Amino acid sequence: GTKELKLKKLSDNVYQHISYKRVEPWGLIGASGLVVINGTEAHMIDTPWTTQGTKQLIEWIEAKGLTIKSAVVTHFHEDASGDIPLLNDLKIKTYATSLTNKLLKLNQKEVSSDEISSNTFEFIDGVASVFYPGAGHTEDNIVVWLPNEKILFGGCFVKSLKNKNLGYTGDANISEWPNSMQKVINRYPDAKLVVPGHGEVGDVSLLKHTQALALSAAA
Ligand SMILES: C[C@@H]1[C@H]([C@H](C(=O)O)[C@@H](C)O)N=C(C(=O)O)[C@H]1S[C@@H]1CN[C@H](C(=O)N(C)C)C1
Ligand SMILES: [Zn+2]
Ligand SMILES: [Zn+2]
Repeated sequence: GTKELKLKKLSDNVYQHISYKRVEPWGLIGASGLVVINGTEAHMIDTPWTTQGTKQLIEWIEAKGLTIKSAVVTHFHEDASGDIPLLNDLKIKTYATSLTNKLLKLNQKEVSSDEISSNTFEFIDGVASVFYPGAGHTEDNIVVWLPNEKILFGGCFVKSLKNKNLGYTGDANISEWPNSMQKVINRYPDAKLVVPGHGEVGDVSLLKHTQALALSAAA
């Protein structure tokens, strides 16, 4: 791929989009979202981190002859909801919870076109399920479950195994994060792949590892 956007196949219908941003002192580092393909229809889980990443993603999807039906953003930060304004211009439906829209509005950013007003939401009929586990990385963070592939998109609610801390905690509830994670652990014992917002894909250990990081940071 390019220095802005890499795509990695996770299964027949599911791609991981990895978008890059310069964050000193690490150089270029990736944010992960998904593309889910349902027949002639494509769906974005999180927007890429840069507007350029997003335009390259739209081109790569539309170059397969797929219509981008919808996008769901997993929290109010730029590495998940950064290109809500572009998608809304292109008349691609954006989905965000009422909590995500509250925090976008509070930070003077455009809200989603469509509001999720439930703790569980069927983002793509029989293909993608949204769950709100409670506060963790942010008040508003959600996870996305792909029942056909047994893929859980954790976003920034979930840390990579290698990560030894929680990253940016300025909007975090470190006290609730372990109880929130226990809900996700209890809901998805069948998860084969967990996608963190940053770093390597893994198994359920990533859930238990994030819970442990959070339990220790309270000390
Ligand atoms: C500041 C970041 C980024 C921010 C965030 O989502 O809080 C984003 C808004 O810039 N996501 C974050 C997080 O805490 O999850 C942080 S860490 C970032 C992603 N992985 C890299 C990392 O921590 N490495 C060890 C390479 C840098
Ligand atoms: Zn974040
Ligand atoms: Zn992040």
